[PDB]
Parts: sequence; structure tokens; C-alpha cells
Amino acid sequence: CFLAGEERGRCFTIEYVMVNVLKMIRSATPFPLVSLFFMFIGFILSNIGHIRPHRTILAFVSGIFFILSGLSLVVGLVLYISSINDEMLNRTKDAETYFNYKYGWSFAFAAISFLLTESAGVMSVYLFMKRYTA
Amino acid sequence: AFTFAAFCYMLTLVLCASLIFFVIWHIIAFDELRTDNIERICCLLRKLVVPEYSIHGLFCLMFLCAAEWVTLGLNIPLLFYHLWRYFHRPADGSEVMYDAVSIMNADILNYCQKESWCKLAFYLLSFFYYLYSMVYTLVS
Amino acid sequence: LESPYVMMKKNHEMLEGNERYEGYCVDLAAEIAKHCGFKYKLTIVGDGKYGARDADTKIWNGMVGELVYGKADIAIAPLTITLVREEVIDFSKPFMSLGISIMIKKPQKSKPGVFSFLDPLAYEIWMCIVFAYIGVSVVLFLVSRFSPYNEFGIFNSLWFSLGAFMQQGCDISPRSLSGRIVGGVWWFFTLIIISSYTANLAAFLTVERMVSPIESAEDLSKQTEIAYGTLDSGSTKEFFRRSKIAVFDKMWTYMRSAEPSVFVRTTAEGVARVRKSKGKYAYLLESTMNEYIEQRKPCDTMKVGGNLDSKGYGIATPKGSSLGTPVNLAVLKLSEQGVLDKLKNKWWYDKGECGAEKTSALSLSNVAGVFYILVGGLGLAMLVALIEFCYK
Amino acid sequence: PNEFGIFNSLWFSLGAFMQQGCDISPRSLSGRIVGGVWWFFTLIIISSYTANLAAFLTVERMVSPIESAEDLSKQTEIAYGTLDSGSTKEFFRRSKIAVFDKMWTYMRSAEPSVFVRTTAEGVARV
Amino acid sequence: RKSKGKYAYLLESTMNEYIEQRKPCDTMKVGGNLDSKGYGIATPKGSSLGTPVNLAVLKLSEQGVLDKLKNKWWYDKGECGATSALSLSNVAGVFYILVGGLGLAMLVALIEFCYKSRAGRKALTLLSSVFAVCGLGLLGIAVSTDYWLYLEEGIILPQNQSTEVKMSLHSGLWRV
Amino acid sequence: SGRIVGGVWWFFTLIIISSYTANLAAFLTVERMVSPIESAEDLSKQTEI
Amino acid sequence: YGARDADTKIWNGMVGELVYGKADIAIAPLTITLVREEVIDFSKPFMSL
Ligand SMILES: CC(C)CCC[C@@H](C)[C@H]1CC[C@H]2[C@@H]3CC=C4C[C@@H](O)CC[C@]4(C)[C@@H]3CC[C@@]12C
Ligand SMILES: CC(C)CCC[C@@H](C)[C@H]1CC[C@H]2[C@@H]3CC=C4C[C@@H](O)CC[C@]4(C)[C@@H]3CC[C@@]12C
Ligand SMILES: CC(C)CCC[C@@H](C)[C@H]1CC[C@H]2[C@@H]3CC=C4C[C@@H](O)CC[C@]4(C)[C@@H]3CC[C@@]12C
Ligand SMILES: CC(C)CCC[C@@H](C)[C@H]1CC[C@H]2[C@@H]3CC=C4C[C@@H](O)CC[C@]4(C)[C@@H]3CC[C@]12C
Ligand SMILES: N#Cc1ccccc1-c1cc(-c2ccccn2)cn(-c2ccccc2)c1=O
Ligand SMILES: O=c1[nH]c2cc(C(F)(F)F)c(N3CCOCC3)cc2n(CP(=O)(O)O)c1=O
Ligand SMILES: O=c1[nH]c2cc(C(F)(F)F)c(N3CCOCC3)cc2n(CP(=O)(O)O)c1=O
Ligand code: NA
Repeated sequence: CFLAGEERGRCFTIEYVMVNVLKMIRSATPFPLVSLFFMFIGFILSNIGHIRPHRTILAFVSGIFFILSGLSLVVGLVLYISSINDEMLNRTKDAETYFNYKYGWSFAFAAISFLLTESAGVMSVYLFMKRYTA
Repeated sequence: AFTFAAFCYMLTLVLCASLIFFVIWHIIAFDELRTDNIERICCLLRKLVVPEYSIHGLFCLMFLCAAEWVTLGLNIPLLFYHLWRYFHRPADGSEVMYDAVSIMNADILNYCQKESWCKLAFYLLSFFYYLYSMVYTLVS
Repeated sequence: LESPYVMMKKNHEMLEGNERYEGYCVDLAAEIAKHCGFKYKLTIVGDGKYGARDADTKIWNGMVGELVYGKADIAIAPLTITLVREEVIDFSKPFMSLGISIMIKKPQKSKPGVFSFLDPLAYEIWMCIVFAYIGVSVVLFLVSRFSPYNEFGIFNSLWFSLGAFMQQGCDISPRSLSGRIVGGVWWFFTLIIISSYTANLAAFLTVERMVSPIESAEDLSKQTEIAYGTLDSGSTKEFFRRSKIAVFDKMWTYMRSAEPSVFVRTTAEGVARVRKSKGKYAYLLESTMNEYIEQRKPCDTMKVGGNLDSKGYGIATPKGSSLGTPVNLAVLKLSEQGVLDKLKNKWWYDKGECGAEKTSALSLSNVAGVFYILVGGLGLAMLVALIEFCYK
Repeated sequence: PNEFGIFNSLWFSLGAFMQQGCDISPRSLSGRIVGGVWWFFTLIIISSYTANLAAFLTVERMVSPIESAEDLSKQTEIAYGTLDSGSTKEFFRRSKIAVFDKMWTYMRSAEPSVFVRTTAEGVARV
Repeated sequence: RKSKGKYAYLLESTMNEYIEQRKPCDTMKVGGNLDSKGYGIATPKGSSLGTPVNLAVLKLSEQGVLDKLKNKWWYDKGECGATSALSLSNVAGVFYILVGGLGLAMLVALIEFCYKSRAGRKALTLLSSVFAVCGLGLLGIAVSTDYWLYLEEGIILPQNQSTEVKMSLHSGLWRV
Repeated sequence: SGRIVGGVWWFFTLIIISSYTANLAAFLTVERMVSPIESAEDLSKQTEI
Repeated sequence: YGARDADTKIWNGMVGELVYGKADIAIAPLTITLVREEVIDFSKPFMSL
């Protein structure tokens, strides 16, 4: 989606437009989708562990999906940031222009979401040790 | 000049000096066996042998990564001898195995003594093979 | 009309005569005329050709065709002294020497790989480091098991040596003399290797040093990564076709077959394909345009290597002209008085748009492969726990 | 088959990053792989901090300010110009000295025009 | 060849390319040419031969014959040939001490193991006397002799490094 | 008294090990700044060869 | 190679043997020069340098 330089309000998609970094962020796309899958697997396997506690292993395995998710954010966010910095580098260096990339509140929400499912990862494993010693 | 292949030959003079000390101790152990004793030379031998494999098993993965295909090939006849004594004939054992519970009845006692001089003859020839190709790769 | 030979001057609308034009061959026509003593009329050619004899009608075009057929008296221009032209007109000695050269894109910061963090030490060092690590760990195990003082089995020896190399100290240390000779010499090894990693990395980050992959046409012939191509026609095209040396026959069997077609159709198409292929296209062209485009804007192109052949630009007169001998001696005056060198430095370099710090923070790209090994080692540690939980 | 609950694990990893780590050390193979790749991570990161800071402080020490006209004639990254008329512009135009002919060669061909029109305009541009 | 890189010689390009291909391979040609000149075939200014020779040179130039003959005599009949990361040759001696220190420690493991398996005031009285006499000896000699500081202040010559000392000396704490 | 000798030997090696790395980084940087002669303008500037 | 002695105004060398009839042609590394081109006829350069 564009603004203020040829201000076209048409939110273009990534496949029906053609910048080389816009193909570089395609490479860092599956990892926030693998992360969101493992959070949804770990969540529906945590709720089974709340309604049927007769088998306790539901809580520990859902803790593993909460931790494999956050490790897939970090590889995704390293891939995402490193794809930007590689294409900011491969440009004709001219001191009569300027460049400026920033991050927005969607990058921040993917960053905070690391902290919450790694915290849900620890608390699901401590919940397993409460159930198993009881 | 010093290179990675020349270091792979320096690092195997140091460990073949251990491999000959495993075998001088291995010919004394069966000579002192015949003089006297089973349960101690069960235990004293059994601790020795697994270092002797993996040090030579180190040499296989060290000259593979050094691209020394003649040197890796000359460690092949001792290597595939070593796989046989641990995968198919470490007779039953199950403490570590091989120079274990199976002593006298005396037919393996002759087989070990033929092996014990065959290990020393290979290791003393490996020591000068490694010392030659050390000097070879350094000078050249 | 060719730059910097004849360029129409900026305000040529309000000008008339020999002063509508500027350039190298305008400054040269001034020097030829004050040494030979005549008055001249600068006259841009019709067709726009340099001169070639037609294969059917046998009629010369271009500037050669105006000298043969009478329409001109001298051709002070970048006109190449060749065999077929010398038979119909008369050249002077070369006022400029030139040949076929290579144009590549000017090298850049060269974005990092995954294992770029390994690069302060050579790969032959890193292989020696890994095998010395298992080396000191086996020797720790030999020293501690036989002749004991242990707590130093093979996996506590691999962890002592790993923690010693990473400079993380230890939990246990050897207590015997011989274990302390192993431990203390591996400590000194680590001290030199980690200090020379940081010192050689500080040298790289202080001094930028950009090297070009191609520095000769031999280096182009020994590779297929960078695609090289001439123009679709002309003399650079004809050179590689009929060459027989050793290397230009190799460079010709490459270009004639390669898909997509490496032969551009215009010089500006070949320059743009250099600038817009990020170091994968090397354009083969004359060394005079190559040195001029290097001095235009942007600073995106570069001349590498020496020339491939030797040719020259001559000043031509009709065969039998009375200017033929004095212009020839005029060029040799201007050569030895340094005038021709001075005119080339003015129009190539003193009027060159490209002429002739502040260390930046490390980007995540430079060190990103350490994060990949870390999470690759975090996931490998979760497998080994899963195998440990099943096997026990 | 603990000492490595979540708060001792945060203290092992904090002391491993600072390269200050005495405490419990991991004893299992799987705890020593995570310990070992985090030790290699900080060996690269702490070395990169010191090496990039040494690169900064060295380049900031190499900086030579302008103290001559030969420093202006070499460094073609700071622009320099005169007033549009008068003795100073006619000095470089007529000069046959090497460093001063190089400065006029730069000034007569420079985009945009380095020649100011008033002394107050030239002090403004500085 | 005798100034270690502190001298550069300005000559013609075709001798600089020829001496570069003749043993010893000490020298190299750097940069582009400083001027542009050419070698010609010359004729007596009224000859009936200067015109066929001129078309012969332009024919031999465009058939690559002149480039063929230069490669033959400069390069094919030549005598010579034709990473930024830290190499093993710079840190080779810390690998020698490592291998030398691992071999020392396995030697100590022998003469510990032989000593462990096989197995006062008089010894230390004997050793703390002979180390104290020779301590008094070696420092007593050293402060009373004049061989502390060998000092030269000679001058070099740019002629095969001809060396002439003028202030060679040996010193002590009390003598010069 | 054992911690004074331990403490001044800790400060000794903090200076000595830092001096080794800093002087080796000074060497490798200066050896990387070295530009060989490749022009006559490199000869006209460098009045040491 | 050939040079004019400014006293005698005579040529010594290969330019001398061409001007005074001894030679018919000089295939040699003879530099195309202003002072030589006045008295002998050079071809196009067979070698640029
Ligand atoms: C290399 C990748 C593909 C997988 C390697 C993991 C497996 C194959 C290896 C790693 C080294 C081996 C270990 C052997 C010793 C210990 C001790 C044992 O009490 C349980 C398991 C445990 C902790 C390991 C189990 C896993 C093991 C058999
Ligand atoms: C413990 C023993 C058996 C293993 C190998 C011994 C090694 C460490 C010793 C043996 C004697 C030493 C040599 C000393 C002389 C030369 C000259 C030197 O310019 C480089 C190395 C070189 C060629 C040798 C390298 C190996 C050396 C440093
Ligand atoms: C290169 C060689 C000579 C140096 C090695 C030192 C060896 C030979 C000597 C030094 C004197 C001996 C030490 C004497 C004191 C103790 C006490 C004793 O209870 C056992 C051994 C022990 C710990 C030492 C072992 C090493 C020893 C056997
Ligand atoms: C078990 C898990 C946690 C370890 C391995 C899985 C995933 C998360 C990670 C770790 C390191 C990653 C690689 C890193 C390098 C390259 C290059 C990059 O351009 C894209 C991805 C790619 C091709 C890899 C993708 C997969 C990746 C392997
Ligand atoms: N920059 C950087 C960097 C940061 C951390 C670790 C390593 C590097 C690095 C180092 C080197 C290098 C090389 C020789 C000598 C010293 N250092 C090179 N590179 C790098 C940079 C860009 C592309 C490829 C490698 C690097 O990325
Ligand atoms: O006599 C000739 N003199 C030439 C002089 C030049 C220039 F360098 F511009 F002076 C050029 N160009 C080089 C690159 O393409 C655009 C123009 C072509 C010339 N050509 C045609 P070619 O040599 O057959 O290609 C001649 O024939
Ligand atoms: O005799 C002269 N004396 C001058 C004295 C000065 C001053 F410095 F103010 F004293 C100046 N200025 C230079 C700086 O900005 C303000 C005017 C100009 C002078 N000029 C003209 P210029 O030298 O051609 O420029 C003369 O002719
Ligand atoms: Na520095």
C-alpha cells in the first residue's frame, strides 16, 4: 500500500505488481505462518489438557508447540530484517538522495508475540510438573 | 609450508604413540596371563580397547576431511577389521565385550596373541608412515 | 556527432559557425589549422556513418565517402586507421591509440553470506581448530584415565575443551601434572586464536577494500558466471569472429551460442545492461568510450585490464591532397608537445563528472548466520532430549 | 536425570553472554548443546562489538581537517568556491601554480555553481 | 632488484614487459603508459616501397599477425609464469606448541604411571644451598662485569647494504 | 593477603591481554591500508619510493 | 637508432643509413618521431607503446 509519493490508494498485492526487497520479504514469509500454526496447535492442545486432565501429557506437548513457535519467529524476524539490510546495501550509492526504512506496529506485534508464547511455553511446562507430581 | 593436511599428520604421530602403548601393554597382559587371573585380565583389558578404536576412528574422519585418500585407504584394512570385532564377533560378553568373560579354553588365546603382534607391526609402520608424510607435506 | 569529439555546445541556438560545436575534435581542428595555416568550416557529416564501401553499389558512405567523392577536404574525427580506408584516402599518424577493453560494473560492499562470520580466519584455520579440539580432548582423556591423579571422561574432556575455547572458564579443572600441561597449552592456544579473530575483524571493518573479480580477458574466458558480450555489429564483433590467438576464440564460441543474447544493439543498451545486472555483465567496447562513460554520471561503471588489440584514430585527407603531408607533421608536433595528452585530460578527466568514511554499525546481515546456528542448535538440543527421554 | 529451572537458566545464559559465568554448568548432552551454541554465539557477538568499536575509533582518529589549499585540492568532497566577481575569482582564473590551477579546474566545472554572489551569501552557505 | 621495493624505474613499455618475463621474475609492470608513441617501418622518403609496406603493416595488424608475433617472443618464449583472511602460516607456531605440549604431557603420563606403580630434610638442605651459592655467583659475576648492553650506531650505504660501524660498544653498569 | 596478589595479577593480565589484541589489530589494519603503486600519480604523491 | 648531431647536421644510425642511401628499409623498433618523419617515411605503427 502506497502513500504520498504517487499517492495511489490501491493496496497492491505482491504478485500482481511486477523493488527487489519485495521479493526478499517473500523468503521470510513462511516462518510467521509456521509460528501462527504452532500457536494454534499448542492452544487447542492446552484446552484439551484443561478439560481432560486424566492424561497429563497434553500440557507438556502443548508447551513444546509454544516454544517451537517462538523459535520460528526469531528465524523469521532475522530473515525479515536481514533481507531489508541486504537490499539497502545493493543500491547505487549517491549522496544527492536519501533512503529510509522503518518498522511499524505489525512488526512490533510479531515481536511482542514472541514474548507471550515463550511465557506460555514455560508456564505450560511448569503446569505439567504440577500435574505429574500430584 | 604448514597446512591443514600437514597438521593432520602431526596430530596422528601424537596419537599413534598412544596406540603403540596400548599394544605393548596388550602383549604383556597375555604373557602375564599364561604365567599365573581371569577376572582381573578380563577387567584390565576391557577398559583399554574402546580408546584404541575411536582414536583410529578419529584418523578415518581426520584424513577424510584432509583429502588424504592414500592415507585414508591405508587405514581402511585396520578399520574394517575393527568393525568385525564389535558388530559381529564381540562374543556375547555384555559388559563392554571382547577380551572379557571368554578366556581359557585356549583357542582365542592363540588368536589374541597373533593379533597382538599384528597390531604392533601395523602401528610401528603407521608411525613412520605418518612421520614421513609429515616431513613430506611440510617441505613440499 | 560523438562525445567528447564533437558535442553541440549548450546555447548553440544563438551561435553560428565553428563555435556552435565543442569537444576534442573541435579543439584538435583548431590546433591543426594554426600549424598548417588555413581557415576551416566545421561540418557535421550527413549519413552519420564513419565510412564503409557498399557491398553491391561500391559507394563509400560517411566521412570517408565525403573525402573520396569530393564533398570534403579533411576529416578531423575519431576515424579508425584501417586497411580498406587507407586504399582510398590518406591517414596521418594516430593522434589517439586505443583498443577493445572491458566494461564492468564498479564493485560494491558485497552483501554477506551465512558463514561470513567465519571469514576473519581462513577455512584452513577453522578445520585445524576443530581437529585440535578433538585432539586435546582425546589427550585429556588418555592422560586422566590412565595414570590417574577421573572426573575427566571423554565427554567431560570435550566439555572442558569446548569451554576453554569459548573462554567460559570451567566447572572442573585437571589436578595432575600431565592434565595441566594439556589444559594449560590449550588455554594459550585459545588466547592467540580469539585475539587474532578480533584483531583481524577490526582490520576488515576499519579498511574497506573492494576487489574486482575480473582484471583481464583471460579471467573472463575462465568463467561462465559473468556473461560478456559485444555490440551486435561493428569492429568489436568482427574482431572476436576472425580471431585466432588462443583466448578470443574461446570468448567467441561463448558469445555466439549463449542464451539470452549477449550482443546488445546499441552502446547505451550495453552500458545499461552493465549497470542493471549487479556485476554479471561485462561489456566489450573501445577503450575511449569506456574511459568516458567511467567519468560520466553515475560512477557505476569501471574499465578493467589492458586493451585487447591496438588500433588508432587518424586524420584523413583525400588521396592526393596538399594537406596530407603538413597535417601528418602537425599531429607529430602535437603529440610530442603534449597537446594531444592535454586535450584528452581536459575532455575525459577535467570535465569528468565522477571525481578523483564514518564507520557504520554492524547490520544483522553480517552476523545473521550465528543466529541460524543458534536456533539450529536449540532445535538440535530438543531432539537429543527426546531421544534421551525415549532411550531412558 | 533440578538445578536448571527457569530462573537459574536465565542466569546461566546471562553469565554466558557477559563471559562471567561461574554457577552450575549443564551435565546432560542435550543441555550441553544449548550451552555450547550459546557460548559460540557470544564469542562472535562480543568480538564483533569490540572490533566494530575499534573500527569506529580508528576512522574517527584518521580524520584530517582542512588546513591548506592542497588539502582542498585533494579532498574533492568538501565543495569550495569564491565570489562571482573580483580579485579572488580572477586569481584562480589567471593562476599557473599547480594547486591553484587544480582548484580552478574544480570550480569552473561544478554543479551546482559554487560561486556565491555576495560575501554575506558565502558566509551563509558555510 | 637490489632496493627491496624502494626504487621504481621509468622505461619503455615493451622492455618493461620483456624483462618481466625473463628470469629472475623480480619485476612487474604497473599502471598504464604515460605517453603514446609507436614503432614504424621506415623507408628513404622517396622509395617505391613505402606504400606497399604501409599496406602490409595494416594487413598484418588486422589479421592478428603482429599480436601473434608479440606473444611468441614476449610470452611464449618467456621464462616466468602466466584473500584478506588470516592464514595458517601466521599462526603456525601456536599449533607447534600445542602438538609439542600434548606430546610432552603424554611423556609425563608415562613417568607418573611408572612412578605411581613402583611406589626429606636432607634434600632441601642440599638444594637451597647450591641454588643460593650459584644465585650469589651468577648475580655477583653479572654486576661486576661489563657485558650488559651491546650497542651499535653505524650507517648504511645504498650499495648492496654496505655497513660501516662508527660507535660499536659493549657496556655494563659501571663500564662503557 | 592472598587476594591482593590475586587482584594485582588479575589487573596485570587485563592490560597485557588487551595490549596484545590491540597491537595485533593495529598491525593487521596498517597491513591492510597498504596501497601499492599503480599509477604515476601514486609515484608523484608517495615521495618515499 | 637515429639522431641529428646539431653541429654537423648529419644523422647517425638507422635513420642515417636510410637518408644516405645505404639502406632500403629499416624493420626495427624505430620510434615515429617528428624530426625523423621529415627525412624518412614511416609506416603505420606495428607496435604501440
Ligand atoms: C545428529 C542428529 C541427526 C541426531 C543425533 C542424536 C542421537 C542419534 C545421538 C546423539 C548422541 C547419543 C546419546 C547417547 C548418551 C546419552 C546418554 C543416554 O543416557 C541417553 C541418551 C544420550 C543423551 C544420547 C542419545 C542420542 C544419541 C544416541
Ligand atoms: C610430539 C611430536 C612427535 C609431534 C611432532 C613434533 C613437532 C611439534 C616439532 C618437531 C620439530 C619441529 C620442526 C622445526 C623446523 C622446522 C622448521 C619450522 O620453520 C617449521 C616447522 C619445522 C618444519 C618443524 C615443525 C615440527 C616441529 C615444531
Ligand atoms: C620432563 C620430565 C622430567 C618432567 C616430569 C616430572 C616428573 C618426572 C616427576 C617430577 C617428580 C615427581 C612428583 C613428585 C611428588 C609427587 C608426589 C608423588 O606422590 C607422586 C607424584 C608427585 C605428584 C610428582 C609426579 C612427577 C614426578 C614423578
Ligand atoms: C529444528 C529447527 C529449529 C532447526 C532447523 C529449522 C529452521 C528453523 C532454520 C534454522 C536455520 C535456517 C536456514 C538459514 C539459511 C538459509 C538461508 C536463508 O536465505 C533462508 C533460509 C535458509 C535456507 C535456512 C532456512 C531454515 C532454517 C534451517
Ligand atoms: N562485517 C562483518 C563481520 C561481522 C562479524 C563477523 C564476521 C564479519 C565478517 C568478516 C570478514 C572478514 C574477512 C577477512 C578478514 C576479516 N574479516 C568478512 N565478512 C564479509 C562481509 C561481506 C561479505 C562476505 C564476508 C564479514 O562479514
Ligand atoms: O572508424 C570508426 N570509428 C569509430 C569510432 C567510435 C568512437 F569510439 F565513438 F569514436 C565508434 N563507437 C564506439 C562504440 O560504439 C559507438 C561509436 C565507432 C567507430 N567506428 C564504427 P566500428 O569500429 O565498426 O564499431 C568506426 O568505423
Ligand atoms: O581595492 C579593493 N579592496 C577591497 C577590500 C575588500 C575588503 F576586504 F572589504 F576590505 C573587499 N571585499 C572582500 C570581502 O568582501 C567585502 C569586500 C574588496 C576589495 N576590492 C574589490 P576585490 O578585491 O576585487 O574583491 C578592492 O578592489
Ligand atoms: Na583498528
